[PDB]
Amino acid sequence: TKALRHIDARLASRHEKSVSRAYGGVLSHDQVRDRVVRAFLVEEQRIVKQALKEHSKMKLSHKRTANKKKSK
Amino acid sequence: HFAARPKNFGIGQDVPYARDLSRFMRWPTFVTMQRKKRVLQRRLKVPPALNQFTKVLDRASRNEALKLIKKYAPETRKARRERLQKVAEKAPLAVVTGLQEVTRAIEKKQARMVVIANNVDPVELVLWMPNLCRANKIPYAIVKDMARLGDAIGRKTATCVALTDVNAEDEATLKNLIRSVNARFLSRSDVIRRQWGGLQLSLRSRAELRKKHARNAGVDAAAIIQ
Amino acid sequence: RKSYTRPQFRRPHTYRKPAMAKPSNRVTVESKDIAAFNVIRYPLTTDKAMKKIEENNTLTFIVDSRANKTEIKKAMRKLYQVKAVKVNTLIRPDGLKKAYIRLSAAHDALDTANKIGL
Amino acid sequence: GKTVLSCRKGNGSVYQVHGHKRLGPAKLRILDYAERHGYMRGVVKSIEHEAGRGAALARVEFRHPYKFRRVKELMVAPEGMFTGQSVFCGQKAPLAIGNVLPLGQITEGCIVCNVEAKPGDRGTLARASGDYCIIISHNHETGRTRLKLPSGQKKSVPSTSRAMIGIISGGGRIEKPVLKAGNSFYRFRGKRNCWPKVRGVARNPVEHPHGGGNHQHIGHPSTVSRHSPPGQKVGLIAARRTGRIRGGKAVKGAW
RNA sequence: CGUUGCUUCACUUAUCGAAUGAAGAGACCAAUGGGUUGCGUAGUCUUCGGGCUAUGCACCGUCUAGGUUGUGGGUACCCAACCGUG
RNA sequence: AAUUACCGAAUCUUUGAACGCAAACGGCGCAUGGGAGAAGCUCGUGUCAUCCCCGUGCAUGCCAUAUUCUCAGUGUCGA
RNA sequence: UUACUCUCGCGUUGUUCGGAGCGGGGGCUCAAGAUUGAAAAAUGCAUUGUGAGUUCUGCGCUAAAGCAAAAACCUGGGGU
RNA sequence: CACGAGUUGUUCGGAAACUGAGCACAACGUUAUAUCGUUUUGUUAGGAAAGUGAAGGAACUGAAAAGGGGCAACAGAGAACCUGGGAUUAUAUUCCAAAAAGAAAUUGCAUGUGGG
Ligand SMILES: [K+]
Ligand SMILES: [K+]
Ligand SMILES: [K+]
Ligand SMILES: [K+]
Ligand SMILES: [K+]
Ligand SMILES: [Mg+2]
Ligand SMILES: [Mg+2]
Ligand SMILES: [Mg+2]
Ligand SMILES: [Mg+2]
Ligand SMILES: [Mg+2]
Ligand SMILES: [Mg+2]
Ligand SMILES: [Mg+2]
Ligand SMILES: [Mg+2]
Ligand SMILES: [Mg+2]
Ligand SMILES: [Mg+2]
Ligand SMILES: [Mg+2]
Ligand SMILES: [Mg+2]
Ligand SMILES: [Mg+2]
Ligand SMILES: [Mg+2]
Ligand SMILES: [Mg+2]
Ligand SMILES: [Mg+2]
Ligand code: NA
Repeated sequence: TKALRHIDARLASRHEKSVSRAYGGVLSHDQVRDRVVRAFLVEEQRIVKQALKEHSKMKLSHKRTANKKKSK
Repeated sequence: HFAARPKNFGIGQDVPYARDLSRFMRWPTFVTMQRKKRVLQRRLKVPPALNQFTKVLDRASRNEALKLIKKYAPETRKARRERLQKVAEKAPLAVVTGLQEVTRAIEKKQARMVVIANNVDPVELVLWMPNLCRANKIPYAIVKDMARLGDAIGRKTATCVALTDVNAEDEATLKNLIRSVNARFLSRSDVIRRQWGGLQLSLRSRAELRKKHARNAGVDAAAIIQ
Repeated sequence: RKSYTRPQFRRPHTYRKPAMAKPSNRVTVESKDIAAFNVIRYPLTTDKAMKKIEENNTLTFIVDSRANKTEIKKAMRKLYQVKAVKVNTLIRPDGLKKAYIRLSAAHDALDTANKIGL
Repeated sequence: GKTVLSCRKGNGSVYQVHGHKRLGPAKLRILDYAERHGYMRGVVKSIEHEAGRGAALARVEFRHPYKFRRVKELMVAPEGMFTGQSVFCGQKAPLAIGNVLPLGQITEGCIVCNVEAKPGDRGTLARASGDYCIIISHNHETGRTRLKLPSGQKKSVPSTSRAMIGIISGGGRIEKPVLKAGNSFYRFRGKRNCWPKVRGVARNPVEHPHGGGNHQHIGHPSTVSRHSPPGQKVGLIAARRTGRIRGGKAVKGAW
């Protein structure tokens, strides 16, 4: 990205103030990589935790029915 | 390919929809004051003279009385002009309207029934009329809204209406109405003159008191002998 | 009842009838053809003014001090049937406004000066 | 006579706060529904210095609870807070340095700062650098909490009031001698027009009760009544005692 | 029996302090409540139309999270009751 | 009558209570009615974008009014 | 990239830097200059090489003192 | 002292059009008396101060968005132009006329050409 003053920035082409990569002209290449990795890994941990909670509840209710059928 | 995409609306989580904020917004001053006035009037202790206007007549009797008044409503300007022109080339029997004329009718003991609105402001205009009617032994009723009386007689509002004479086609209706009115108002004079009003707690205070009584229950059982 | 979604009450939007045009309060008679005579007052004949006529095809006038360059161009066309390509103005130290008016090449300033009477 | 300087300062004029460089008031979050029932999580973005204040300030970013935007808060930073740290505020927040919790949820014997005297006041006690308050006890029947203040006094506050865990950053400031008049000049430049100080006995009788005389001396006792009018209440105001303190020092203030 | 002086305990509507862009109060978990915009019992009055004082039964008046009981695409409930209180 | 005297018809620049907004600025607006227009369009005419010029209305408060104008209120009713 | 194995290496006048990636090979980009030409000889008057000075710029950014704000403009995230 | 003359801008400075230390119109309150007080710590006033984007069949009609209207810097922010002249008695980055001595930059609105 070039360093342009007020009038120069307005009349210049869009290439000179940006980059084809995502968040171009706002974030550097290493900051983009950090956000991409963070988005995937944090979301994945939520999925693992979410499925763990449901199964623990799921296996708990099955035992109740099994205990119910055993008694009756 | 269509699927459901539910939104989580817990603390944090997704941005919620726009919920109703009527009960917590800042209203205009006159709105706030006209609500607080009713609250204060309920909370304070009301003397019998003011309290008597809170207890009103039954809906069916009110409807019958308004029907009779509308039947005997006074003439309009066009009707009066036409009648005057016809006689040129006395007004028919009607009700008595207007504070001065109604008061004169009551004082001269010409009225057979009196109807008084319960929401006149300032209230000093009609605060004494039930007492005057009781002293003269004249049947009277206190009904809801001066707007209904005004609509019955043909105007915007009306403070009081007096019935003095009625045809034979409605004499029996008038007698039944007099009986009902006397049952509600004139027979209960002692209770009306002795009964106070007000002293009403709010719903929140009532619920708080109930829960406090429920919580502090049975803690003194051990002090009872045997 | 109605539902409100903002924490404070604002004035509702109501119908507004537009205002009507009244009869004009000024009734003096004004003429359109007279206006150009007010803009241009009279020419100058000083030594500096005369040199510009021969060497720059330019005329010099005293004009209304509240007039602008655009109006002066139009008045010149309406009064003398010439086209002005450039107008420069200044306000003199005595309070009057002076204008150097350069004519187009199609016209001759000297010929126009003779018609005026310089 | 003429008006005394202490009374003249009450008009304002050239004796007001120099606040052009300041960043704004420092306060906690607004006590809202999320704070009363759950918790909110924010991120510390920067730690900065403000002219006239000895403690560091922190900028903390939260999400708006009702709209799509970000909210920035300026708070007094406890010691140890760092950029990128997560801050939890609310009823269900865990017990850690930097979090904001209701006083009823904090274990007895804990060290706190930025304490609300009244619920929703957004922090009024224990804010100067290096200061803190100590939790003494709870009363569940009355719903109140007892605190020991930096001055040594003890105060009872509603248990709904909030507090931040830790101590205020920047402690140890007053241990370094100043050594120069210019350093005091720069110190008070950021605060106000109150330095240097001229002694009362060095003035003339027209301006001060202590002025005048062929020697520099006060001719009457310097302890004055609580009922003295303005312009007469100078010196040691309503002093219970004077002189060097022997033995332990009592706790200052009213009963 | 009455009235009036001080007081201590409970309350909230005057008033005071604070905060907020007046941004989510309280209840539904039920009376020492309210209702003619209801039904009985016992007294006690009545201008005979019906009231008042105690006392019972209805109506206002209901909901709920959670807890207890070889790769791809899917299934794994309902109980009803207590605890809890959005 | 470039005489005088008096008076009924007229003109009356920028301001000022000054009142569209401001002001050591002959400055800047909204609505409406006009004017001029060497571009472009069209058959020396007509028409006209951007720019320019002129007239009128537009402060705050209060009173009356609306062939009966448009609305708000967990104020009081009613269906 | 066994670069710091047993005195590790690169670098400034200068107060230091490296497995959170030094040094070497090859590259991408920014800032300040240099060079070739159009302007431009048609103008002006009647030549291209070194030392000294010079705050534009670069060397990225005392303190209990830590160094204004906004209009205007630029880019992106979503959506069309 | 007398008479007669002289100051030329799309780009230079200001305004149109920024904000600062600050001021105080409206609003509210006070005073026998407004010629008094509050009025930037995001900000007036017990406080109903938003007047048009799209639309929808060519002018209408109304959704959205909390916190009234201004002023205060000719050294702060902002700002599209340069040289030559034999061009004055006195002005010039303001004057020069078809070989403009000439070479540029920029704003508004329209007409082709190309692409979509
Ligand atoms: K009311
Ligand atoms: K000083
Ligand atoms: K002395
Ligand atoms: K002395
Ligand atoms: K209503
Ligand atoms: Mg000029
Ligand atoms: Mg201040
Ligand atoms: Mg002396
Ligand atoms: Mg003295
Ligand atoms: Mg001495
Ligand atoms: Mg003394
Ligand atoms: Mg004006
Ligand atoms: Mg090494
Ligand atoms: Mg002289
Ligand atoms: Mg002279
Ligand atoms: Mg203030
Ligand atoms: Mg300011
Ligand atoms: Mg303001
Ligand atoms: Mg400047
Ligand atoms: Mg300029
Ligand atoms: Mg000179
Ligand atoms: Na500041």
